[PDB]
Amino acid sequence: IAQVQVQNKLQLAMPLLPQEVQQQGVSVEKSSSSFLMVVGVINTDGTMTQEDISDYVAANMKDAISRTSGVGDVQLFGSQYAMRIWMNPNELNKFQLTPVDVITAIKAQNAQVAAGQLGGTPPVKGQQLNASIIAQTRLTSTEEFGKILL
Amino acid sequence: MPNFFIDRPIFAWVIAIIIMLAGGLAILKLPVAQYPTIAPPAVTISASYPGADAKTVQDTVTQVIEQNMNGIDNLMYMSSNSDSTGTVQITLTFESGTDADIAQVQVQNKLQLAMPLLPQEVQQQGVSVEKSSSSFLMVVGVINTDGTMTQEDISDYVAANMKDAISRTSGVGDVQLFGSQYAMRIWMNPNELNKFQLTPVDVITAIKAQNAQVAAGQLGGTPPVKGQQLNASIIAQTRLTSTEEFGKILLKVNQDGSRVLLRDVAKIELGGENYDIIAEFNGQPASGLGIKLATGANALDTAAAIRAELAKMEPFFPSGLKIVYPYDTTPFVKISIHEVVKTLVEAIILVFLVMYLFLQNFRATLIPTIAVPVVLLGTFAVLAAFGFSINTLTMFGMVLAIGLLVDDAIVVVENVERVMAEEGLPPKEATRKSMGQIQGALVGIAMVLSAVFVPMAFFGGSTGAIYRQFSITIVSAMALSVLVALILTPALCATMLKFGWFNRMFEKSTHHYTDSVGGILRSTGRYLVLYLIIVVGMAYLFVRLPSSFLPDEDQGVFMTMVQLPAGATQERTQKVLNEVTHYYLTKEKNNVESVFAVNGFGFAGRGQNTGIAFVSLKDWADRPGEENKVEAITMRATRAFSQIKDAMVFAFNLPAIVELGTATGFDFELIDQAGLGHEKLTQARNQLLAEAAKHPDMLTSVRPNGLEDTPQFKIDIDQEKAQALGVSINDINTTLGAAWGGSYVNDFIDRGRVKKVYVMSEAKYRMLPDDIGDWYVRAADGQMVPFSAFSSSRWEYGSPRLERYNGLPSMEILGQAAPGKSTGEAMELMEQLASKLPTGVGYDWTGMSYQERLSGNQAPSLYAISLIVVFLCLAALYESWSIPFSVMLVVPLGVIGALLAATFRGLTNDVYFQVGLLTTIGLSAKNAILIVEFAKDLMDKEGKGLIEATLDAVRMRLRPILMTSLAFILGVMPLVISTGAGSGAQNAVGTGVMGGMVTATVLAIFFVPVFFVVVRRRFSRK
Amino acid sequence: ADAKTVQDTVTQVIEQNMNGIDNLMYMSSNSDSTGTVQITLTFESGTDADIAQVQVQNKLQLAMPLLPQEVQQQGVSVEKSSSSFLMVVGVINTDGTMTQ
Amino acid sequence: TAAAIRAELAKMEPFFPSGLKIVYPYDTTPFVKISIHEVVKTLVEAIILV
Amino acid sequence: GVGYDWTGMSYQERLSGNQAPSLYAISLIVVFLCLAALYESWSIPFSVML
Repeated sequence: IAQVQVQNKLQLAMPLLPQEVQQQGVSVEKSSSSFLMVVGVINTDGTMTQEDISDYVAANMKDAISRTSGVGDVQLFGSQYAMRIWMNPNELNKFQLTPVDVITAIKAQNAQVAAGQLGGTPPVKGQQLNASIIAQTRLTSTEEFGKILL
Repeated sequence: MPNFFIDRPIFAWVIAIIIMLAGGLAILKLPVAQYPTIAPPAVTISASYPGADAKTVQDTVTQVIEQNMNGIDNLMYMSSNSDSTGTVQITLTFESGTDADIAQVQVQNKLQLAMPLLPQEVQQQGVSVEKSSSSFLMVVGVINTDGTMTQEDISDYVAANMKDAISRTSGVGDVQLFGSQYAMRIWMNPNELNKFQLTPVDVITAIKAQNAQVAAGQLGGTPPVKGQQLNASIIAQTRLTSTEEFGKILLKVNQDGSRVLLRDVAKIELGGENYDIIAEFNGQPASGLGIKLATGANALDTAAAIRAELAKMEPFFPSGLKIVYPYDTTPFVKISIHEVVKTLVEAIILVFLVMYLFLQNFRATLIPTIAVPVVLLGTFAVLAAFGFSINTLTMFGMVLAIGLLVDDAIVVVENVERVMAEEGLPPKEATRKSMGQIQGALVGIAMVLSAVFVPMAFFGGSTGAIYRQFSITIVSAMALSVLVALILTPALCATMLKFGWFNRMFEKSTHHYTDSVGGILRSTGRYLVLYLIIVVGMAYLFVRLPSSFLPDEDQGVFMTMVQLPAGATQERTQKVLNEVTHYYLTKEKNNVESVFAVNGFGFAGRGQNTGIAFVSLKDWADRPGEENKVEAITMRATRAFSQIKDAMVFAFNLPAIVELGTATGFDFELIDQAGLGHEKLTQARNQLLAEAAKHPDMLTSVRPNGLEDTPQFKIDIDQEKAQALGVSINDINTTLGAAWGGSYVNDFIDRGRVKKVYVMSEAKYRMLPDDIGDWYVRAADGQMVPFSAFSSSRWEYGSPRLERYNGLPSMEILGQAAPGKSTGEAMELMEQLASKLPTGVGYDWTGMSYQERLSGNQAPSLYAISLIVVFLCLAALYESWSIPFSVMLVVPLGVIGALLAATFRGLTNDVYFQVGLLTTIGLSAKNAILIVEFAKDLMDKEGKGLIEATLDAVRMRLRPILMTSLAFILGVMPLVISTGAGSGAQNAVGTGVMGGMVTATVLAIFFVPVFFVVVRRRFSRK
Repeated sequence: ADAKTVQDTVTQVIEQNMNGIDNLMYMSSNSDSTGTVQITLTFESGTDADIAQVQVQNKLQLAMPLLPQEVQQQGVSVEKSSSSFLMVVGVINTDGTMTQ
Repeated sequence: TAAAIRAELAKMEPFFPSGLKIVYPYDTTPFVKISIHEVVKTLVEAIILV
Repeated sequence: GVGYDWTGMSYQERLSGNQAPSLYAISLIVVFLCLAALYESWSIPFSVML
């Protein structure tokens, strides 16, 4: 219940926190402050990095334990991956370009759009043939982000 | 206690009175519903992204809402659908006992905080978190009978006058609706609108200004100055309330004062929100309203109560609109509760008619009739004392126990006339002496029967709950009996006691029979060798008999399963529903009440593709033939339908507990577990599937419970091209969406209700790919560009339904046992088959085959502990690690016969038969308690002989057995075993008992005396 | 929002969902000319106010999305309400060094 | 709980990459097990000393 | 068309009153039964009750 009440009140503020903060994900937990245990993940093969494991572990093992009943909190000792657009300000300048530009770019070239379908839900006369119209797809590799048209 | 109670008498009654009062008083505080709450509790999150498609909905909504379901307590597993109508559904099934009222909070609260990461368009529609529990108290259906209202209009009336009316009605725990609510439709046209150089954006972002509503201020109000006379509230802009006000929307004006109204590019009019589910009731426009229970309410009370509120409002409907009931889970409960309560009334007369035909009174036989209805009314209070409800399960939980309730009554009042006759005292003084032979052995059948019952009520979950439903009812009745037979029946029959031809006509058969025992006991271990051949039969009778949950039953309705091929259309499916409608009406007009046909719903998925036919029948009365019932009509229809083209049309009868673990089948989940793709995961599944049909000796019907990949049309906006032209990705993407997907603009107030406004291209200019070019967007400079300038278009293979088990893309494949083998075997092969699949693919077990796993083999382990409590309990009743071993060997004598309903009918090993299998081991041991008690009573007290007592025990016993056994094999005889309708379990409840209660007696009489001697002569040595 | 265009547009929508909730005894709301809604659900004596609060928030949620944007991005609080103040600690300042 | 984390991970292991081990740096569970299994070990052996 | 109902204090008050001639009833019935019980007579209550 306490968790509930904390959260009803939080929820009233929610509309006031900067978009940037919501965007992250305001969390609300009911846990002990003590670590109950620490789960270590190594690479013997030397076949991966740390940079690689933080990510493996996150995309692959963190959600499970996170949803395990009784685990009121999980800390990841590291981080998951993200697409990283490590800007350079010279270049950005060379070609008359702010970071603003890069974002507004990354925004429209990296999207998922709903484009209805063919046998239109409320149809005509009488038609066979019905399939989804599929438009833009979110890029999925350093490779395509790289090809963004600036 | 009874001897220092026989006297009190007056007292008792009181007690009685009370018990009987409290019991009756509870019969009122009691809930009634077909079945009681037995599915693990679970919450579905549902969401919509208008005109989406799987991949989108899945990568844009579902994975979000999952990487968030965390910090929530008691999650068993979570499942997820992301189809291609733009709908996500996520269900989290919870641990068995978790309060569901707080499971839902925690979910929907950890959701509340993922929201901001959801697409602006989903956050509108609103994501829903309710309790998944499709146990439906009934589904009305408002139809109009004179083509004057449509699907959508009828929807509107229902949503505007009756929905709330019902929603606030004495019980109704949830009121869901079978249609829309009359959303404001505005159906653009590229042409009507290219001739102006307008996109849908100009339409969109211009409904938002015209149909808004802004704040203003008060006059005096907030801090004024001086003295002021007036304060009032300023009313600014406020929302349009008609299709006319929407027609007049200045979308633009060219140089000459041009009247470019919304009217002119589009087309306004009231219509549905959604438009791709078609409800029809016997060929007519339908739009019903489904309703759930209440939690602690009455299925009959509110059932009746709903019809009242409908009755009240029926003078209001204009153009003749009937209010039909193609599903009510009430007449089924009622003439199943009117039955059962008959079994009581009757099995009572059975103990009047027997008893009389044995003692021949009208004072002693009346005691039992007055004694039992007291034990019953009274258990109804202990039920209600544990929350329990009167329900199909708890109901039979007593009927299956009337045998044990009666036999206590008879046994007491019998052993008084086998004292006050056999050289005996008056009334009072006889009962007093008899409550010394039974006294101990009753408060000893009690503990014994507390075992072989309680160790039930302790099983897994989903099913384990159904069991408890019996246990608590029985063990409640059973123990409430012993209690009532130590206090009331002694003090009753000691204050009321002193057909014809009989007597000696029996008294020469007690002598004939007892000489089958003694005089034939010369060899001794003569018959024990036959008994090993009854055990060694039973142990073969088990393994053969098939397993089951709950005898599938005729309930008032059943369903047809239309399923058109890949790209098929709602229209194309209607015809296929039209045939079904016809066949069911025209060619079965004397069983079929109505077919409620809904196209757009279905089994494995939703879609323009499939539908489902809900068919309700005539009153089982008017369905007289045995083939006029359901198992037969489906027999027909099912096959009667495999005479249609591409349109797999099935038809099956619902399982008894509608919202529960169906087949004895398995539920298998193939999960991902590396960056393996859809495509990869498919190949993997397609292997397993293939590799599984190779073993029909072990699995039959391995199958995907999911849609297969279908084709799709990939519009593909060339960026550079658009950059070069004056046209922005934003205006592009909308316009495709807008036209084709439809979009939800703002709201407006039709008739004092808030109702949505949708905006979307007319059906004409949005059907075939060749239309894609129809549409233009205005670039930077102000010139319409056709999509072909900045698109390509290139047919490809997608997936209309994407699946996920516990946060990883799954693929649910469900298959059946095997004609011969056991579910546990099917599962276990299915696992070896899983085990040789391309690395990075895993399997998990869900649904039924999830409980089946966790719990599973337990029945032969809990009873391992009943038996140990029974022996340990029993031994103390006597005084030996030996004498009780004589009472237990009775067990099989009930099994066999009961187990011999593999023959005397064609049936299966199920919940019912098993509870019956307990009531039968119940009388059987309780008889062996009394017999072995006498053989120890007069052998201990009157000093009697090694085998003198054994003769004189069964001597004084043979009739008490015979009295009750005949009451029962006739009390269990009626519609119970050989029934018409509203039945099924009826046959199951009894057939177990009936024969098997035969062998429990007509075989335990020659046998248990033998049992008392095969111990003692072995225990004590020489 | 002005009462008629307040209630019915928000009040209805919430009110409309407040069905199911165990031991509901009597609901009663009122729109406002300021645009302010107060639905009150008072449950049977006995009744676990905390578990009562919880359902009144488990239903309210199904109403939420159907509510205006401004109404949403603002309030909507469900709280274990009473009616009568117990106390009124007032506060004045001696020596007109302070104001209303 | 730590039964179930250790149980979850279990069903997770089969599908890792090449040289990926779960190691156990820190954990309060075992002591608490070893702890009571010593107080109860005493419970026995001291009935052995009666 | 216009109906009514009590609320707050009223609804509580009303309820109190309607209950009473269902309260006195049971209470009596309980006493009566309690005498017959541990005073042995199906007749002395009949007379105490008077």
